[PDB]
Amino acid sequence: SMEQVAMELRLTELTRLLRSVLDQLQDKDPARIFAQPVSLKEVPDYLDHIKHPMDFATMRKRLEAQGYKNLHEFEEDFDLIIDNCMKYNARDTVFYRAAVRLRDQGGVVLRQARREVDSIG
Repeated sequence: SMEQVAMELRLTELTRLLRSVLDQLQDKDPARIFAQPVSLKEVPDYLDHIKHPMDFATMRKRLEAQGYKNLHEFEEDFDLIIDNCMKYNARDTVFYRAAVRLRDQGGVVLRQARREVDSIG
């Protein structure tokens, strides 16, 4: 149908906007602490601690499959990255501190993305 096509074009454009958002967020992680999944070879007990692991590579896979239907879903995954890290790692660690900086700096990027998604429909 023409409606299904139009909806597919909206999803495509959301995907384009979320791809730029993801690039901007990932630049706020220059140390690449959140780039890839925590290694279960190197942290074998991780899943006993963290029930829903997340990282930027895993978000990028979901994004490129047009697996984000709205900004709320994408934000949920970004928040898991931060929140997982702040639970697993202690306050006095490079890891925890990197999450706080990513959260603080990402907030700005996400505040305008919300307006761009409401604005462009």
